[PDB]
Order: sequence, then structure tokens, then C-alpha cells
Amino acid sequence: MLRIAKEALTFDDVLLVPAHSTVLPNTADLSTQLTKTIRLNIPMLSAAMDTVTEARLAIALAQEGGIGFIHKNMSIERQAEEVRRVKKHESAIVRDPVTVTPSTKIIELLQMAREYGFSGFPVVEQGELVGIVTGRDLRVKPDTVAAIMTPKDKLVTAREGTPLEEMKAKLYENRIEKMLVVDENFYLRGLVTFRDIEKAERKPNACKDEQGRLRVGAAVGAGAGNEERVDALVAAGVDVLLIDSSHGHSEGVLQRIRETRAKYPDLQIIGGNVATAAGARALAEAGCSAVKVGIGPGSCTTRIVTGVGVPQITAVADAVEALEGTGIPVIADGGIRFSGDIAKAIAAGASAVMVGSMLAGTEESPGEIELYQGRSYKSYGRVAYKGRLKEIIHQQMGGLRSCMGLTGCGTIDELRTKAEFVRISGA
Amino acid sequence: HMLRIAKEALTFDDVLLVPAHSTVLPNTADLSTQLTKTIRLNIPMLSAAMDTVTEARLAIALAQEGGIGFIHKNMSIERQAEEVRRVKKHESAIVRDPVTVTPSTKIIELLQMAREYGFSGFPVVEQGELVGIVTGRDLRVKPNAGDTVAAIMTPKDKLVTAREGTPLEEMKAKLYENRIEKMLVVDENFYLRGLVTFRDIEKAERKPNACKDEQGRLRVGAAVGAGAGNEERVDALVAAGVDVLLIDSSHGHSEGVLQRIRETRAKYPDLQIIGGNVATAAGARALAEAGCSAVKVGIGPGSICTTRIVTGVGVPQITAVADAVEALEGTGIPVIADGGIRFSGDIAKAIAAGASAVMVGSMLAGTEESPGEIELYQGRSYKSYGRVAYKGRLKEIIHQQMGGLRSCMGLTGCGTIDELRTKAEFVRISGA
Amino acid sequence: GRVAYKGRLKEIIHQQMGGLRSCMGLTGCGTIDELRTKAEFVRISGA
Amino acid sequence: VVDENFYLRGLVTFRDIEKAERKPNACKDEQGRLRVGAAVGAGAGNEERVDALVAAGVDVLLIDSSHGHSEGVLQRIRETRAKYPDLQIIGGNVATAAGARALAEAGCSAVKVGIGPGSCTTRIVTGVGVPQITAVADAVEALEGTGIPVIADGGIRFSGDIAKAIAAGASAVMVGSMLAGTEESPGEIELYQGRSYKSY
Amino acid sequence: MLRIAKEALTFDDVLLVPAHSTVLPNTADLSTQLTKTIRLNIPMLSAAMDTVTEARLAIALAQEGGIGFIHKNMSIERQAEE
Repeated sequence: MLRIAKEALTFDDVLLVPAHSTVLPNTADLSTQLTKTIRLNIPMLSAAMDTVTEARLAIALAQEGGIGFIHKNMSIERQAEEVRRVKKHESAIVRDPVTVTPSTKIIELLQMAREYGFSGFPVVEQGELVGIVTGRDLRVKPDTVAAIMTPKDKLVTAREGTPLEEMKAKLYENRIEKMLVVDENFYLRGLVTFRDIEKAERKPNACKDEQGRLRVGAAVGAGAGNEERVDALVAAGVDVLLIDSSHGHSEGVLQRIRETRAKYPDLQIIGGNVATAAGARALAEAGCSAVKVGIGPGSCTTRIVTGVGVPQITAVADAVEALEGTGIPVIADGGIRFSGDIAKAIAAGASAVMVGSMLAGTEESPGEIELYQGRSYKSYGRVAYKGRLKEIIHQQMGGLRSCMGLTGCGTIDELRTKAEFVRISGA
Repeated sequence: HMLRIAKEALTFDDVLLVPAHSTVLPNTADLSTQLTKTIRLNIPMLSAAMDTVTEARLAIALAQEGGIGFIHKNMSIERQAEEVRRVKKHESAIVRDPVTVTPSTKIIELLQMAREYGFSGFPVVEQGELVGIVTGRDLRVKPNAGDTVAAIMTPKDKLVTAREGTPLEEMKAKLYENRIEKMLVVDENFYLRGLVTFRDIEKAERKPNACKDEQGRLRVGAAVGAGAGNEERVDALVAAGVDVLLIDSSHGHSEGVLQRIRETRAKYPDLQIIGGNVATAAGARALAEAGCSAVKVGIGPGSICTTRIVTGVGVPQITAVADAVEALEGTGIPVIADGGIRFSGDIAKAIAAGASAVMVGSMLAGTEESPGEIELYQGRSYKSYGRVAYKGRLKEIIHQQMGGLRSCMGLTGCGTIDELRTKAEFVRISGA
Repeated sequence: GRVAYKGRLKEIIHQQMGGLRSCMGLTGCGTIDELRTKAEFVRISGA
Repeated sequence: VVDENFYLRGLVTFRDIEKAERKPNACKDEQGRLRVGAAVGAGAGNEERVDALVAAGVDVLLIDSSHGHSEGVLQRIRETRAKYPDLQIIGGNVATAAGARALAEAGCSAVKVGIGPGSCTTRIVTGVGVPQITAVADAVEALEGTGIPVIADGGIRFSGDIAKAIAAGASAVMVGSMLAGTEESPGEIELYQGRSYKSY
Repeated sequence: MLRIAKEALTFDDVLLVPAHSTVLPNTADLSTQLTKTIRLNIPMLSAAMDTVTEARLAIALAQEGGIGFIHKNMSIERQAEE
């Protein structure tokens, strides 16, 4: 009769305690296991929201050390292509060069030579690379390009995914200043020079897989009928799959995860959302590589409409305590205002945090930049323009680094286990 | 004895333009106009010599849209003269800091470099003077120990180069016909200045409305004070190649301002000179005879601007521009409207009042190209140096304002700027 | 019943006569009697 | 009036001595001179600044950082106490019993308390802080035998908060924004919108 | 797991209790040891802030019974001279 389980605490009810510290903020280590097999370089994920994460933003976040989740409010064919866009992103490769076909008339070949120079036009037949035709090819003679082009068997090419230093070596050792880039089927994918490799921005903190590719996630619904979407994302090379619903403790959610884990025994899977120790055990039992926590975590509409929610400090600690033996990490999702809340979510036991509205309106998130009343927006009903995602990550991990300097926790894992709280009041 | 009221004076809010029969499509309206007798703009816009608005980056961005920007004077003479040179020399098709060797460079260091930068061609420079180049073709013969590049390089006389300022199509002609992949850019004294390729010329964003001088160079302006002691500044700006000099003060009908202008016209007979600010027919005529090529109008234009509140002085702007234009009729000295411009509608009213162009300041602060660098602060983007709202690229704002000006010229049937200045009419409206 | 402290009277005089001096340079009235007799007005609207 | 090197420093008459304002409550040293403090950073490279302040006759030296429990802060204090065994030293800021013991152990003559003490930006950005009544009582309780006093720094709005900081065990309070804008603080008096300011 | 050290109180969470008093406010003694060797006549120090304490303010506070702290946002030679 009147069944109060316990008291639950939110971010604003606690503060972290300063401790003896030998940690400089700038020497603090921000890396963390997202799953047993995936390690992030900063403890941050972007939400699968149509105003936050598509391929552009997911690329920019992976380059800073985290992982973005492509939202599902798009066709299967388009979402899988957003995942491929992140997996195959290399800044040094020039895409869409000017090409010809083996049927191109020499007179056309000369009209373009005067417009683009005669260094070498790739010859393609339906996207398959078949050769290159240079000025030497024409001015020494044998009508159509096929009769004069340098053939496939004398081409010096690199495969997509070749490291920049290997590509520089190939260019040097074959004495070439252009090198065409092909896929496994010898389809042209771009080209590289020494100069394009040089101005490729270097990203030392990028979260990359064992092949050196940026890591990416994608979201699917927990409903039935998503099997075609899941198989397309896995086949696209997604690193981690997000099965998200508003009630992760639902039995049809637990069943959908069990079925994906049986089909892909090695696929890294995140499920949510839960807010109880029992909800987290149930998701780990279904086969999750990680557990996302957040059902009405802060002063939200699920609470107003349904009556339901657990304040976020308690939700994260209960889930972390339910999972303690398993090497299955907890993600704190929702309610993250300032960098102080990131530090508190982690000290409560979370291994990473997911953020959403904080990143909408950045340069890389979806939407067009719009000028309206002399002030900058991203429009698609508009959100403030917040500049580059790089600067916001800098501001938020600065504050986390300061928190670790203050609590004497030099790594995320120490913050999660060693840092302490005091309980404070409203006034 | 008698309250000396010279006349009634009208502001922008007091009048509306009358729509006319029109064969003008807004997107076919001709926006070009004369700034002085010798300088033609492609859009009727200038950026103010404010330290929060105009330095070299914004002045380039604006010349590339068809206007001119004025480098503010709140920096050293050497800095302001460098800002002017940056605009006149700007061509994004030229790669600017290439890796060079010297005749003294060992072949071994050269091979080390060729592994990092390729062998397309290292410029050989001694003291800044271009003296040769070394490509991977020039090397073929096994080097001995301690060999220098001077042995194998291509000499100066066998080089194909192009002078800075050469039209980009001429450089393409030269790259193609000489069968070269890159070409070195030099200056009057054969000092190495950069290089071009077919790809760098392609990648440069095209700007058909760029406002350029008869040598193809972007135009630029610069401001100085009217006080004594700005002689050296003016000489340094002229020497930098500035296209027009702005001698600015808060009272351009002041005798010391007029004197400074006579002295600059005396020293620089062909220099294009803008003077301001004035708000009467007599101030404008006085500045014409001192030697101005154009006249800038605007004395306490806004309702609550500080000059009006502190000094009581001002003339509402519509009357002040009509007053000055009528003074200058038949002189080919254009009038510029400075200050009080809120919307794109205020631009069209200044021109139909007779002005040949308008000057804007704070509308452009906080753009990407304006000074300051971007700061995120409380979920919003600003430019910090006290912070102004980040407004995006200058091109978007120009587009929006000229879109509102084009829409007016279709409404009034004025297909050119001179038609608007002479043909379009007004209705006087009340405050209700 | 309390009014804002405004500092020394000299500072306020300075500021107001600075604004009056700026006007006499604008209108070219070098004395007060020149301003009283020579300077002119424009009639403006409420807009 | 001359100094020790017979350099002229001023003069006095009967009238100037008479109109010298009398200040019965002045905090003065054993020589009758006003007492003063000076602040230095807790970082490395401040040894030239410290030696110049001590040589200037500073009465008490303030070694202040945002994390007084930092190990490089504790080490910097240990090094100053070895060099000037008699110099009065204040270190901060801490907010725990352990932080205060560590500062007293390093050689502090007094301990300044205040890490995010009231509803402040260290709390918002880092997540860290201890409310100020608890911070002061814990430090005072950690120092109870030592004759090393506690200063309550930060969060002091009204005179009621001064009384509460002291009842919690603090021996003095430090205040800042309460005194900016006074006649004597830095800055020039400025009239702006008929209202008086100190501007910089 | 979820490590709450304790509850912590702020100025607004407590009030002082009135007690039996033989103290007149104007006869209350405000002096206090700042260190074992330094005694203040009022329990107040001014902060080492560039907008608060330089020599002028530090002189005016010492004359009232406390001690001011010259801020360090200035050259060594200037701070020692303050």
C-alpha cells in the first residue's frame, strides 16, 4: 500500500568532492571502452536524431574520438549509404575527377584537354576503370580514345583504404604525380597526389577500427519489420548497432535483441532505454554489448504525460551496479546540460555519455545555414548556429578534464570508481 | 528674432516609393553604377572603415561581389598599407608558399624532399630571386657524393613563367601550349611569387561580378583622418596601390577637412578621393572644389544616434541626399549615402533620392570575413575581440539585400541604377 | 526617497559643455552670440 | 623626512601631523606599519615574485589556486616554508578535512576554504564543489589542535553570511565583489546614464 | 557503487539561534587571530582581484582593522611596489 521503492537523485542533487590530485587536466586520459571490443578516445556519442547525426556529423565526431549514430528517419538504402560514407571517408582522395570513355572522340578529347590540361583523363566504361589517356598518348598517335589510351595493364593504382604514407611511397617509387584510386572491382573511386595527401587534415584522436577506418553507428527501431534495415547496416560495415526504444524493458524489445544476437554473434549491439537494475540485467541477458540508460532523466515529457521516469544519477548507478561483473558498459543518455553533468554521469559509473540537442545546429549536423534577423540558424523552425563541432567537444572535454584534475582521477575508469559525491539541497 | 528654420527634412520612414509600369524582371535589373568618374561598381555597396567590419579579408570578399571595402585606419601605417596590397594582389588560383631549394641544396636532401612532396618541380631560389627549377626528369643520372642541384637544374632562360596579374585564361593557354603541369609566377623583378596549375585555376571560385581595375586586380579603398600628420599614411596607401582614398571626419564642411583634401588633390592629381561627411548642398559643393571624386552624405542620420542627442545637430537622410545630389548635378561626382540603413528597402530609397551608392557598417560585422574570430557562447555563435552575433558568409547578406533592391527596381520599372536615381518617385506618408 | 549619486559637478559640466562645444564646431558658431543669431534649424517629423 | 640612505622622502609640519586622519582600529605590525598581503600563483616560476614580495615587507603571503589539494600546490608551499621558516603563509583553496590537513602539513600559517561554495561556475563546468557551511566546519574540525586558523572564501552576500561563516568555525572571511566599485578599489569613476560607475 | 560521502549544507540551509545575551552589539569585540602571530581588528580580508585590491584599497582596509591582498595581475616590480 503506497509502494515507494526508494529515493532517486538527479544531476542537481549531487556534487563531486575534490580530492588529493596529481592529475593535470591537460594530461588526463579520456579514453574508455564502449564495448569489450570498441575503445573510444573521448567518452561521447551523438544521438540518432534527424537534426543531429548523419554522415557529415558522424565523420566529424569519429575524428574527435567518439562515435556518431546515423538516425533511422530515412530510407534503408540511404541510411546504409550514410554508414558507408563514414567508413570510406578519406580527406586526401579527390572524388569525381573529369573522365572519358573508350568511345570518346579525339576531337572531344582535345576540347577538354585545353580546358582541363592534358595530364591524364581516366578512361571509364560504366564506372569500371579501363585506362588513362595523356597528352603523350595523343601526340605520338596510333578515331576514338580506345585506340590511344594507356591500357589497364600499365596503370599504377592504389586501393581505397591504403594509408597515406603508403600512397606517398607508391607515387614516389612509380615516379608519378597522380595515382587513381579503385575499389575491389577496379571501379574508379578518386585519385591522390602529393599535395592532396599533404593538406588532408591530420586527426590524431580519431576513433578508427583495426583497418584504420573511422568507426560509426546506426539506429534501428525495436519493432518488427526492421530485419531488412539491420542486415543492410551490418553489410554496410557499421561498427555498432543501436536498437533503441522508449521502453527497453519491454518484452518485444528483449526478443528483438535476442534474435539479432543469434544471427550476428560478433556484432556489437547497444540496447535502450532502461532505468533500473532489472532493466539492465534483462538487456545484458538478451545479448547487448552495452546498455543505454535514460527513461525521463531530468525535469522531459515522458514524465508529464505517462508519470514515469527515474532521475539520472540513480538510474546510472543502479544499472552499473547490476552489470558489475560483466564487462558490459553503461551509457548515460539524456539530461546532459553542462560539462559538469558529463563528469557526474561518469562518476556514477557510466563509461560514455550520449548527447543530442547540444550538437544540433553545429556546422556538421543536418540542416542549412540560414540568416534570419541578423542571426545565424540551421534550418530544415530553426536552431541557433553553433559553429564547428570541434569547438564544442573542446569546451565540454575541457570541463571534464578540470573535473578529473579536481578529483585526482587520471582516467575515465578511475573517475567511475574513485570519485565521490556529496548530497546538497535546493537552497 | 525669428526661429531660423531652414526647411522641413524627411527620413526614410517618411516616404515610400511608388510602383510603376515595369518591363523589369528583378533578376534582370542592372546593379552597376559609377562610384567616381573613373571607377564603376557592379553592386552599389561599400563597407565602412570600421575596425569591426573592414580589413583585407572582408574587402576581398566584397570586391568579389562587385563592391569595394575601405580598410580602417585604426592600425599602423605599415599594417594598413599591407592590407591594401593583400587585396590588390589577391588571386586564389595561385599557390602561394611552394617548397623551394637553393643552388646549394644537396641532391640527397632533394631526394628526401621528393619523397615528401613529389618530383613535379622544386623551385630553385637564391635570396628570393628565381634562378631555376629541378624536376624528377632533371635528375636521371646516378648522383655522386655531395652533388648540388645547381649541376642538374633547368636554367632560368629555359623556364616558362607568367607575370602576376596575367588573366587566368592566358595562364591556361600557356600551361597547355607549353605542355607543362605547373607554372611559376614571378613579379616585375623576377622574384618568385607562387605557381599555378590547371587544377588550382579550376578550384578558384568564379566571381563574374568581381570589381576590378583595368589590370584585372580587385579594387580596394582605405581611410585616413583629416587631421595633420596623415601625410606619410596617405603616401604609403597610394604606393600600396589603393584605388580610392577616403578622407573622413564627423564634420566634412570643416575648413581643416577641406584643406587636407586640397593638399591631397595637389599632391595626387589622378588619385580618386572621397570626402565626408556633409548633409547640405553647400557642404557637398565645398568638398567638390577641394578636389573630391565622390561625396559622402550623413550627419546624425538615425533618430537616436549619439551625435544628434549630444550635439543637437543633424539632417534627416532623404533630404540630405537629395540636397547633395542636386548640388552636384552635371559634375559626374557621385553621392554616397552613409548610415541609418536598416533594411534593403532603405537602400532603394537612398538611390531613388539620387545617391549612386550606399555605405554599410554594422550590417556586416559578425560575418565570417569580418574581423574577430568565432566564439561559441551560451549555445550561440558570436565573433569576439563585447561580442556580436555571427552572421555567416558575406555573400549571403549581399544576396539578400540586392534581392530586395532588385525587387524594388521591378516594382518601379527602373532597369538600371541611373533610372532608379532619376525616374522613381515617392509618396509622403504619415506616422500612423 | 533617494536619488542616484552622480559624482562631482565638474564632470557633468565637462560632459555637457563638451556636447555644446561639439555643436558650435558643427554649426560654425565660435561664440554664444553667433550660435544665438547664425545657426539654423531643420524641421523634422516624428518618424 | 629621510630613509636609511639619507634620501629625501617628504616632510612634516605641525599642521600636516594635525590633519592626518586618526585610525584607532588600524591593523599594524610591531613597528606601527599597516599590515598588507600579496597573492602569487601556485605554479612554477613564481620564486622571483615571492622573493620580491617578502623583501618588500609583506606581512602574509597568499599562495592561491583553484585546487589547493593539488600535489604541485602542496609541494610549492613546502618549498616556501623551508626557505622562509618565519613567513606567514596562507594556502587555498580546499573544501575537505583532508585538504586542510594537507595544507597545514605543507606549512601553512592559515587555510583558505572555498571550492564552489554557493549556487558559481566551477560547479557548472567541472561538477565539483562543497557547500560552504560544511566545508568550513570540516576544515575547522580537521585543524582543531593546531592553532592554524580557517578563512571562509566565497559566497558571502550579506552580513548574515559573515556571522554564519564564523559560527561554523572560521576566524575571518575574505570578500571580493562586495568591494569592487568602492572609491579605493581599482578603476576610474565614470558617469554613465546619470549613474556612477568605476570603469577600467 | 554510487558513493555519496555525506550531505553538505550552505549558508541558506541554516540560521543562528538566539541565546541568553549580556552582549551589547556596540561592545562586541571583533578581533581575531589571522595566524598565530597576526591579529586582525575586524575579521575581514579583501580578495587578490585586479578589480578589488591594490595599494589604495589595501591601505584603506588595514586602517579599518583587516588586511588586503595585492592581486598578482601585474609585473613583479609593480606588485612589490604596491
